[PDB]
Amino acid sequence: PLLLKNFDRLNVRTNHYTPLPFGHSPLKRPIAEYVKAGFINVDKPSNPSSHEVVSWIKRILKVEKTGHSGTLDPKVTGCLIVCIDRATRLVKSQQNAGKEYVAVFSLHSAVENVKKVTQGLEKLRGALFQRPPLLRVRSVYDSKLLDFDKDRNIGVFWVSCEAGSYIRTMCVHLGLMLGVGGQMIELRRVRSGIQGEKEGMVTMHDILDAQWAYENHKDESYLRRVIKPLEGLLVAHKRIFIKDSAVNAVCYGAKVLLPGILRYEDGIEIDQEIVIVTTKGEAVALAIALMTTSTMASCDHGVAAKLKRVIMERDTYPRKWGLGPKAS
Amino acid sequence: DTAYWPLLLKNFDRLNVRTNHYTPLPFGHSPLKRPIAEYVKAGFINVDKPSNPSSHEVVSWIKRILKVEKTGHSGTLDPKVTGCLIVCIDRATRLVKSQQNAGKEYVAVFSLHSAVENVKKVTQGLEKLRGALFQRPPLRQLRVRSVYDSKLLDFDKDRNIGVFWVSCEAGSYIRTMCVHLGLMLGVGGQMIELRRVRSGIQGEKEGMVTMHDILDAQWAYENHKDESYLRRVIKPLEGLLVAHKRIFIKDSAVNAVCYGAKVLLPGILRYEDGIEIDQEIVIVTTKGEAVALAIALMTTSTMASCDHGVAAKLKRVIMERDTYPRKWGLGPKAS
Amino acid sequence: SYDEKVDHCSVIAKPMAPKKLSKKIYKLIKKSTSHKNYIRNGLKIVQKQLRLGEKGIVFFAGDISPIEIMCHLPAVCEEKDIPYCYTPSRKDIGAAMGTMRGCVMVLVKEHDDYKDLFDEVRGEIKLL
Amino acid sequence: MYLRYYLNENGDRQYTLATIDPYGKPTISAHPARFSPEDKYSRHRII
Amino acid sequence: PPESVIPLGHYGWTVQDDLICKVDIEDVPYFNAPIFLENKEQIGKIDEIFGNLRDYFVSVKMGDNFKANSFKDGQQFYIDPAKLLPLKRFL
Amino acid sequence: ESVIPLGHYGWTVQDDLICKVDIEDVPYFNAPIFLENKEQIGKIDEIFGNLRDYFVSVKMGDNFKANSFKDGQQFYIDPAKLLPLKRFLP
Amino acid sequence: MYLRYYLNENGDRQYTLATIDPYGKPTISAHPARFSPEDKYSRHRIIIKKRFGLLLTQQPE
RNA sequence: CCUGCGGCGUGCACGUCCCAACUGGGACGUGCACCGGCCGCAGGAACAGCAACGGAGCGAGUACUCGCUCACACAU
Repeated sequence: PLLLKNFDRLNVRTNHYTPLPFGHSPLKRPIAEYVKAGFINVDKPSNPSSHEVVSWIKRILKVEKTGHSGTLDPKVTGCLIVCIDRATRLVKSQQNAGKEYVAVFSLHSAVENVKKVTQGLEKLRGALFQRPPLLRVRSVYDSKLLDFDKDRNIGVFWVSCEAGSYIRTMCVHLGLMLGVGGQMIELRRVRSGIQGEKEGMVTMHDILDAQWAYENHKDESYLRRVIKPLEGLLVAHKRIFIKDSAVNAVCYGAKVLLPGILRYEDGIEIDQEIVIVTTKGEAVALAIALMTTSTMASCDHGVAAKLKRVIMERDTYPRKWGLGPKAS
Repeated sequence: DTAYWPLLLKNFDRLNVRTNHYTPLPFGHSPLKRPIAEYVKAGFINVDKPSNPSSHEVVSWIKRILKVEKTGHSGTLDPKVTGCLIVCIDRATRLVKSQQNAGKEYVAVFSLHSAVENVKKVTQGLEKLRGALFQRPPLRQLRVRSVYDSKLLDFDKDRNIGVFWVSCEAGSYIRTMCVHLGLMLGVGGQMIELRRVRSGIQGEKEGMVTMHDILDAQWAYENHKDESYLRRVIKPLEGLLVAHKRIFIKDSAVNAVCYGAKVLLPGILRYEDGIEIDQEIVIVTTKGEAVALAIALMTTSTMASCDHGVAAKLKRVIMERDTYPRKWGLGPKAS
Repeated sequence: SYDEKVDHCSVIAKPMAPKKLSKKIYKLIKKSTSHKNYIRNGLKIVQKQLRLGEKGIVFFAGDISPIEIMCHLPAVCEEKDIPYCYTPSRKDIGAAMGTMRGCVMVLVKEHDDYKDLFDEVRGEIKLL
Repeated sequence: MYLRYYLNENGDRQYTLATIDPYGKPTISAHPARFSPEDKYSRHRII
Repeated sequence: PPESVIPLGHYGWTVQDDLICKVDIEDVPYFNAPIFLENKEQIGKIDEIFGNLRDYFVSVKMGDNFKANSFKDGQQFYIDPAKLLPLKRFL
Repeated sequence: ESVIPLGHYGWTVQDDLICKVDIEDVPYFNAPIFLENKEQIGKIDEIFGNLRDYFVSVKMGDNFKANSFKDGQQFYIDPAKLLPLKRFLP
Repeated sequence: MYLRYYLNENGDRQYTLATIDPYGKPTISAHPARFSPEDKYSRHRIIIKKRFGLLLTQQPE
């Protein structure tokens, strides 16, 4: 569940560890720490901007800090990840997340067949030049003309694109290529990273109702449905499980060292962003791998990974470094 | 469970473990996760040879397409013969010689001048040409080459034309085999077509790609700056050494081996059981990179029961020099 | 029959003509054969004419293998705005071109003799 | 508005501009309701 | 005014009051960069650069007594050699 | 000068006279063959077959016909135009 | 050309001279397409190949 | 002593024409490939070290710098 799924499928380096009574499961945290270590998959309304739709959430939830992982235009709806407090540490890591939009385009003139539009979308694929709207290279992985109305000359196409892509510029370029011109009259982000419309999307009314139910009834069911743990944003990251005695060292800036790895996952390459996970499923930190999986299966000591961004707070687990077999 | 790990890490857990103590270095990449420049420079292509051109033309065309300094090939297919053709790219070119002795499976079409009694006659004639046969090059130092198996896959009597599949040793000329089969049947015969169906451990199902595939992959990498096509086309050179016994070496001994140092016992992490003296083995890093090809001078039992002595003697250094830092001479005994 | 014959074709055999359109195409090729320079037959000639800039309707054979010999030409026709469509078999194209030998694909130009049919077929394809 | 949708057997969004889906049922709009912070109808909506 | 000129590329098609030119030189032109003829005759200014990183197009907004039907197939267009960047820079 | 027994007649594939070999030495290319009476009947055209049990096809002159020889006909070859078998062995 | 083949259940090539396989489908030519080094149809080949899900990048493994 | 590197008129493809398949023929132009031993250069002469003195968490300025705090951790 979240980050222990298929843990037996991972390579086991050792089972022997001394469990500690500290820490909480990612999904069983108290209500005061669930919100601080959570993110919301907001269905952005049409008019308000993203920084004002995030200020609304901050004011609503009475949280000290709140961020988001991609700016949606004032007139653009779709997925919006709002990280709450302790989750904001992940915002930077979320900038490169692949996006998926569904755009509506109106053409100034008419085309002979839907095949013309399909071919035009076909040639607007791969790495493409984009200029921010009123020169960079950004990749369109896929596209698909979902619908087209000739009388209205307005069509719907779903596009998989890289973070930072301007769908306004892409629609303008689709107009230019087809010899008739065109521009975008509507946009809606349908997936943001590993999160989409099916993956627990909540309206702003839903957040308001949850916070209200919490205040006037002390019921945390709705708020837990609305807010998800940050571990759900790193499910696509490769994992390196460390023992309960090594978590705090990582939390203080120590590099991940081989003697403390309880389990590691196949497919770890040097200079690869990984997630340090405790034995309960919490996310200790994001690290950069300095050893391939084979180099870890074949060594007894060293630095398995260096830190990139510590997620867990200090003193969550007790200080237990310096009490090893040697202690010399 | 390392039975599914790529290339030279297969059954890595089943290998005998000499030691677990060393300091890995951050230099190098996994064979499959290399940069594109190094991936191309240390790669090979299993090419469905087009019918018309010669093997040297195919190699030069690949050179021009991929813009690589050097490229070579193991077995030469006549101009009109299609099939498997392993082409090395700039650093697997050192493994061209080791691929020259690889086994070869062909499928050949033959025509007999005059009709034969029945199909069983052709079957017996083929069953008479399976051994250390006698072969003279076509249009002259008569050689002896082996034909392990052979089978008459099809025979159309109306046209007197048959198709047979032959497994044979490198250098064998199947045109000579067809003329000899014609002589054997009592009517004479010749070869019409030929198609190499396997070159070593590489065959038709083992990721064979066409020249159009290479050209398209190059275009996708040079226009869309995409690498997946070129990575499906080119494969790491370690795929050519998957049948070799493996000796894993510490990262402190890699540069020494590149400079010419013999593979010494104090720097061996793991080895594959069954290594005999004067056997071709592959010295590999813990990342899966084949540092070199060596000739063993120690048995598996000797390698388990010894503390010093030269484990292997260099035959071909594959890894580029200065890829790893110089760490020879800082140990206790070395000083 | 026809459904089986269309079944044998390759997966890239699209757009495909139905049976009635197939008879219409065979009629068009047979009528166009009377004019030497107004019908182009073979892979090389068709490709060269497309390169130069010649126009018309291009008729492919969907039962070909390997597909890499012609898979690119549909895109060239698309690029130059030349209608094209596959047909069930190459033997049928040969039989329609007055040559028992098959032709992988063919290119039909416009002539005043058979303009109506040649533009009915064009319209029929454009509605597919 | 312009973007509408319906759902298939797997509950996946199929985007169309048509007011009637292939199965005859009306298509649901793809955009959420407009939000106003000064909304005092939480209890009524919950009820 | 143009001390020197080099061939920017060839002609593409027309989209309303714009002239798409298919760029052959790898160098990526500047924004608002005047496009000249063979005889150093500016004909328009750059508006949009679009397409992939090695086969791309550029639209020009003919302004001074220039129109789209004026030009014809196979025509070539020039640009000031000082108004370019290397393709690598953007990439 | 002298001759030694090469083997016995097998079949004839057109002009080519196929001779089975009973000796353990492999002859040369175009090496002349001669009958009992040291009469030249042709030159070696092809060498084929398994390493030990093998055959040689010989091209004859207008001086002879392949069918001219009956089953069991024995052939003679020069002992000075043979190679050691150990040479061609690995 | 002469050589042709059909694919069995296991996925292996079964070589034959016949035009029609035992299953009634045509037999695929054994030989690859001819190659011209000056081939300017790579783009035109990837659009169609991708369009029909046959490109190598689209296959599994 | 070891290693690495170098030397010791046919076909193919393309373009254009004549004729009589996913073709074989010709002519005219382009490119592309071919018809074990010795020597020279360079690198190293290698028994394979290194179980922490540069990381983390905050605030400010223009990926870098400037300050504070925490530890400087091989995980029994």
